[PDB]
Amino acid sequence: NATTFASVYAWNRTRISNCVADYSVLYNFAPFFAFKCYGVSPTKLNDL
Amino acid sequence: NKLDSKHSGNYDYWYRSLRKSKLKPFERDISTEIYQAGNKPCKGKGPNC
Ligand SMILES: *[C@@H]1O[C@H](CO)[C@@H](O)[C@H](O)[C@H]1NC(C)=O
Ligand SMILES: *[C@@H]1O[C@H](CO)[C@@H](O)[C@H](O)[C@H]1NC(C)=O
Repeated sequence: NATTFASVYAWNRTRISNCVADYSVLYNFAPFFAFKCYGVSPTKLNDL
Repeated sequence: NKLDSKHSGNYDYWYRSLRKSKLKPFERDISTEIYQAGNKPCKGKGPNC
């Protein structure tokens, strides 16, 4: 929900650790059109 | 590669990635029904579908 997004050539990098990742909120977003996962099952993110 | 590669891209072949449960051995699934995420009903392309 960041107001400003960085450019493609200057993509911002953030590190997330030592917390619980809630993917239900990620699924709850409506304007999401393209969602591709490689190597893992998208529905198993809450378990892995 | 020299039999099943097209310069524009081979979209004739597909794989299934979204389904409620894993397949038991030697089971064939051919349905193209949309996938539902969570409990919200799905009627077409969009969120959770
Ligand atoms: C951008 O990354 C920096 C660290 O490089 C971080 O402090 C900041 O919160 C990030 N901003 C966004 C909007 O993700
Ligand atoms: C056979 O069909 C039933 C009813 O649709 C379904 O529940 C089951 O998973 C199918 N089994 C296999 C091995 O395809």
